[PDB]
Amino acid sequence: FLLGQSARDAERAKDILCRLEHTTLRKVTANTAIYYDPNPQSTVVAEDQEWVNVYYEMPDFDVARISPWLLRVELDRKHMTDRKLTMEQIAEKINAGFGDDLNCIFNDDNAEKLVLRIRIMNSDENKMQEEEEVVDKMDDDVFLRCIESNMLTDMTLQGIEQISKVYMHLPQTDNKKKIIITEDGEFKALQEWILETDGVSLMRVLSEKDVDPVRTTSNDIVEIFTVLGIEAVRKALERELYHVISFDGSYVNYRHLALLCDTMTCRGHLMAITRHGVNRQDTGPLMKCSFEETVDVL
Amino acid sequence: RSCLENSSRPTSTIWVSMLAAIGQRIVATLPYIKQEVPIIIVFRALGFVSDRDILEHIIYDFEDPEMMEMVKPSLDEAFVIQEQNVALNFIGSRGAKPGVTKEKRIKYAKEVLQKEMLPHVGVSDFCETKKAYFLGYMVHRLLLAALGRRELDDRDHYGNKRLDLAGPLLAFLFRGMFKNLLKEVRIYAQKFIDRGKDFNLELAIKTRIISDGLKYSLATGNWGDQKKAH
Amino acid sequence: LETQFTCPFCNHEKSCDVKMDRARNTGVISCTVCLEEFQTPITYLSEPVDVYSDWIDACEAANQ
Amino acid sequence: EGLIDTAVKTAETGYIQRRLIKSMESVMVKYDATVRNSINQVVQLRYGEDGLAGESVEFQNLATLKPSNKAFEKKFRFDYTNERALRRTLQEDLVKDVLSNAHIQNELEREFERMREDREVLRVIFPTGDSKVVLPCNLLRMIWNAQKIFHINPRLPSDLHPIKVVEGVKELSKKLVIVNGDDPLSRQAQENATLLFNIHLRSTLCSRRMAEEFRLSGEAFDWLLGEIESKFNQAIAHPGEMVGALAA
Amino acid sequence: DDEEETYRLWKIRKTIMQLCHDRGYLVTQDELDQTLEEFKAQFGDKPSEGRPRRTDLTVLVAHNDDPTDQMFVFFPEEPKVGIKTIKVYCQRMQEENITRALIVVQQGMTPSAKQSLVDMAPKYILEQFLQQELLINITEHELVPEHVVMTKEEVTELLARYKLRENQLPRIQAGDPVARYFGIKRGQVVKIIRPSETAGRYITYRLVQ
Amino acid sequence: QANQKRITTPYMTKYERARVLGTRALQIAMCAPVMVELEGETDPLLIAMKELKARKIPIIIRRYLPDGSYEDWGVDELIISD
Amino acid sequence: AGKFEPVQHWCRAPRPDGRLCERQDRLKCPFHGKIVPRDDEGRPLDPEDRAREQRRQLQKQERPSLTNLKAQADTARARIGRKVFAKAAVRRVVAAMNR
RNA sequence: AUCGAGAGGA
Ligand SMILES: [Zn+2]
Ligand SMILES: [Zn+2]
Repeated sequence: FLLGQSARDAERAKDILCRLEHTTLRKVTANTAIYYDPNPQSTVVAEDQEWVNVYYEMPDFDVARISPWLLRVELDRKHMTDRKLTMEQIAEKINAGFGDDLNCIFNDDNAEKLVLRIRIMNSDENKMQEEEEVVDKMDDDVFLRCIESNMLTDMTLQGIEQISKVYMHLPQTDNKKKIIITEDGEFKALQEWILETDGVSLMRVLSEKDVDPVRTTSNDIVEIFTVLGIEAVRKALERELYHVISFDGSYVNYRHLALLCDTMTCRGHLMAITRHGVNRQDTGPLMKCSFEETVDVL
Repeated sequence: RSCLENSSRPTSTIWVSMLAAIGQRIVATLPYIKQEVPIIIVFRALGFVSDRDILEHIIYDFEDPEMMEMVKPSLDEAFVIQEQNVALNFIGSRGAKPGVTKEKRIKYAKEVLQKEMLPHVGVSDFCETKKAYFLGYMVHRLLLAALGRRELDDRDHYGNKRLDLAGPLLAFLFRGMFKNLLKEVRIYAQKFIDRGKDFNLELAIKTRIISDGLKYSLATGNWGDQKKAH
Repeated sequence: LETQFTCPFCNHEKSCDVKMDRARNTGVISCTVCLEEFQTPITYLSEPVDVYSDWIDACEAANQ
Repeated sequence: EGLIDTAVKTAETGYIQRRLIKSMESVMVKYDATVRNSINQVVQLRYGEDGLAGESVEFQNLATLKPSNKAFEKKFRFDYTNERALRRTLQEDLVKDVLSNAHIQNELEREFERMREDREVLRVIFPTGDSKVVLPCNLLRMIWNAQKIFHINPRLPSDLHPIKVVEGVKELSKKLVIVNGDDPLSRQAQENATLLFNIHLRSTLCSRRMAEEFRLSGEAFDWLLGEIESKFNQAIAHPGEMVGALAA
Repeated sequence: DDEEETYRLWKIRKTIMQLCHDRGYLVTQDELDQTLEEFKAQFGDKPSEGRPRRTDLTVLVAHNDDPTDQMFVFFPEEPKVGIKTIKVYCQRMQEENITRALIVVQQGMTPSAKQSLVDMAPKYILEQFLQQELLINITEHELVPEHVVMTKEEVTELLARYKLRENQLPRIQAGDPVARYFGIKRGQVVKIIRPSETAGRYITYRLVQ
Repeated sequence: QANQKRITTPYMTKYERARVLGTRALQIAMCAPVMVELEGETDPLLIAMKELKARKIPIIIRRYLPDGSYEDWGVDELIISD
Repeated sequence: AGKFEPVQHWCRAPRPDGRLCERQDRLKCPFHGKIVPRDDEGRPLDPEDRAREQRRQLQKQERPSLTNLKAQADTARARIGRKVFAKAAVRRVVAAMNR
């Protein structure tokens, strides 16, 4: 659930949606290529000399440290703009993840193609340590293929790693609408944006800047128990069982659900309706043997 | 699930699988060999030594670079083995008993590749071209599946199934019973030839084996050896 | 696969162990009873049984 | 697909049924009215949270939850100042008493203030404003029964003094006991165990609705109080009830 | 970036003041409701510039019932706090004669520091919180009912009223998020007040284990 | 436990009624004296129900409490709800 | 839910050449930091923001024995390798690849 | 009589 104007303006709800949903570089990359591009002054890719020269015709980094192997990634406009993501941020994330060991340069947004250029920067001392130039693993092109495989899937640009998808909608049903008491004292239902997720990360989401921390909740009871504790999971377990039982319009008297949820929670931890719960109580061995594990219990 | 056209042996199953720089490597689960073999080693053991000659069995149009990129990790993996004798040794090191001499390991590998791998394609010598083409077709089918160009097979589709009727069901029993009868005829006669004298075969043939094997299995419906009823 | 082998010289069963020195692309098989040792080049495909087979082959090659 | 589901669903559901019974089979209402397991640990201090059996309760509506502040005041605040409305609702000696006796007027005002406080408590318990609740004694049907047993003419003024309503409902609340004892723990737990029923009782059986809407006579109200007491006591859970096996 | 860190520090401070107030330490209304721009005014807007330093954020509060019962809140600068930093806080607590402190850590705490919190526990009670678990006050969440720590006298009255042993009460783990919030130790009891759809209100009691 | 403050409910439970009627019927079938006038009714369980409604059954119910104490209540002390 | 490419503005701080910059960066310029409105000679259009930016430019302008076996462990390619070949990294990668 | 298997009922 969202606070403030982000609960009414769809664009702000979408902004929070982008702040939650996990986006890796693969979700925003159209293609990748590896080139032998040994002189940035005369790039073997023709379509980009006009910007590449502008980076090298200034002193901030030294072509003598440049590895001749180029990693070239092409992004696509729709996935970038659906996320309000910029190549300045992508480069910042790259340099945050790899430091100064990896050099990245990128083009103007005026282009019909979004491109950034990556290569290993060899700021070593030029020792004659020439036995394969490294003591065992790889040459630079195979290494750069490994760097690509890593960057595509293990570099996070936005969101929370476990939140695989987010949906936003207006709730048609009053059980998800915000209810207020008016100054006249009537109940009123407000239709406000909510986000539903695939995947769970309750503690991170509660701490987001416009998330309503009072109402936001998981359906995973072990997450509730970890973040909010035993009385929270006592209330959530009742809610979830009620939802399952009442989905078809059936009704069960509250005291039965209450007694099951209390049985599941009176020991201070989530006790499963399974041998791993029931047969770990202080109940005597003859009671345990009537359920499961009969001979091992005895 | 390969079966020879005449049921001289039961079916033998070959699996060619694609494993879940990192790349998609293809391996073969051959029968009587303890470990999965890189397919390119299986092709070299069948005597196709150069990478081009191998890919000519797997990729029928070379102007299709998406398949080439997908076989390439397997050409990389096997590049350390480059001669047929090294490949047959590699295969024979596995499955064969560790101590046997090089000639016996090579011979074991050739025996598996002739008689146990794809027996429906042939069990003769000089069948290696037929076997290389069918194993190449198996890899090609796997590539088409991995590229999404051909749909995965349905185990429910009744074209992929067969109904064993009374005849085949009885033939399954009678093979094993006739084998047990020949076994007992050898066991009976050997303790006469060990005693230097000819034997009456009318006494060697214990006709109870067939008569009671078929009777028992039809009586109980346990379709197998009575000793193995569970 | 089996990773312990009968020594070709001293006939003790499960007396030979293989050390796969991957970093130097070399494999050493050593018998604990007689301390006969053999070294062979190994690949990443190579396994203890390939080293043992190389040793048995080198022994039969020396008998010629 | 329906034949498959009919054959396949049954093992999983029956296993769930077994595991539930085996988890709860010894959970019982004790003679102290706590709910405890075989190791005698407290699971609930009162069954449900209210001490009542499930078979003796029914759906009712909380009349004070949903109304606006103006409609709440209009329906529930007794107007002791409009002489003609009293004259149409109460007999003459009652109108004379209600118009003049400042003590009675103060009792009626703090009756309304107790309803206002109860309304604010309900607004916290039911923040989604669903008035539908499950409670033991069906007050409206008992009032309709009193109306028919005593031949109440709705079109005549009643002999029932509104102060007898205020006092009678105060005295009835003291007889509907779920937690016994004079100590402040018992007294608080008693107040909690019966809070929602007492809110429903006070709002249904208030002096203004008894005057304007239900028009009960004194003998019919005296009958209604005894009916409510008897039906509440019959709703309390019996010690020895195997409530765990029942819940499973 | 500094606009994010200053917001985090402000939220964490607000939660810590709420926690201290709920534990019964004397906390002013002004610091309990301090706004983000007032935090920026008092402490600064560029913690990367060292303005504030997280050493500036330190809190000291005294109990409402005894002005000599005092508690620190420490916000270590290093992300993963080791035994050297615990020893520094132990020294400061020894010289100021303060027995309770909360240590709020950014990424975690070393095994040696964790054990050092156990091994001094009778004389100096040190508690660990991650900053992440202080970015929201969990007691404001709608699933969490009101928790009230009981006095020893009230527990004696409870056990005498219902004629029961402590081991017959339902339990709460000392590591429960709300038990950690209130700082309750083994053998304390927490009263829980929750609304009920059938009684109206229900109170339950949990023994800390 | 002191008898001057019994705290269990003054109503007879459904389980108490069931077992009291069974026990008393078995006593009447074993020729225990009957505490009521009989309109010629001969069924031990009907006689037991007459004695129950008359409040004449000579049986004490010992209600055990969870703490191991008990209260003794006579069947004539309890309110019979059926 | 909408999208557009409004990038009509330019980074207009000076190059080392003294020519003004012409790069259409959105919000951060690698050579110049956070973008701000600037005049026809690249001076910020803010008497205070041009002071904070000048102080940030000042902060940027202000900022025997045998072969030790650790000396091979600090090279850039080993630093990248320890990340990219980490067992957890390769597992998280192949976990995303299998999905 | 036991054990196992198979076919059925709700
Ligand atoms: Zn040896
Ligand atoms: Zn610029």
